[PDB]
Amino acid sequence: LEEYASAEDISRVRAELLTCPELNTSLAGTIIEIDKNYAKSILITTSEMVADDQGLIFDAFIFAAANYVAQASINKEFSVIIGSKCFFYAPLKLGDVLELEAHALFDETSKKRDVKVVGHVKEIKMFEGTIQVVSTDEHIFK
Amino acid sequence: EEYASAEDISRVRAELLTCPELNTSLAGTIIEIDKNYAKSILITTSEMVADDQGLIFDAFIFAAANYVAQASINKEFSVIIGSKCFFYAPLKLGDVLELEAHALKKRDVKVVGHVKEIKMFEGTIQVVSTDEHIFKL
Repeated sequence: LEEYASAEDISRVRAELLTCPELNTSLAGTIIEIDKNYAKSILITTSEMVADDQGLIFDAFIFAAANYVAQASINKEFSVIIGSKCFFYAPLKLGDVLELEAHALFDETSKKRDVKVVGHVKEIKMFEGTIQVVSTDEHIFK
Repeated sequence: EEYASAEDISRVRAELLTCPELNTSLAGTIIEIDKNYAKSILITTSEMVADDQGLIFDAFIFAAANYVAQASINKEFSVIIGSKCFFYAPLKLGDVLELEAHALKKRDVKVVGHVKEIKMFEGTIQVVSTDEHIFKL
């Protein structure tokens, strides 16, 4: 249900995204826009993320989406997250689509970056968090 | 599954109230519970990789921590409302994470994760429970 971004927008990011190339976008969402220090994503909730038989969505999936769009806002090939501070104002319901925006605090020196992430369902702010992303010039395991 | 026997109080599912429907293959499996306490294991799988080098997306560690935190309270209707996490090192495909959670309606839960002897994750998660499903307020 991408009535939230054009097919163009979406293939345009794919061609630009260096981070998490292999991530399962069905669980963490899809990146829908990116720019310097900035990224926008959407998470469509699915029955694979429920906590119960009432449609309640396990909160970690919201975090996963935030984790993904935070890294997309920096867009480095080799990065990880090292810390986070999140608020979950209300849980998602199966059928909801979450809209995330991420803004990286300006810093063209350090490899350690703070990213502010915010999540909405329609007009309601559901989630707010800061995520610390660090990057390296080579892959971490090497 | 050598971290806990098939029955070996792995028949914790008999006692488990929280997250009855959660995908255990993505959030791990609870292997021990008690008042204000829970222990779980996360076996990393190809389904959680961020790249083709075996790097594990960090949120799956959070998912595990999220689950075990809630299992430490073990209420039928609960949700998490806030967290503060540190990820000291990323996991690699093939590692198994061992998590332990200690609870200090709103509760703060200390979660710690190890791979072998090395502490990889630490975090505080706030769990809130209700007499009724949140969706009914």
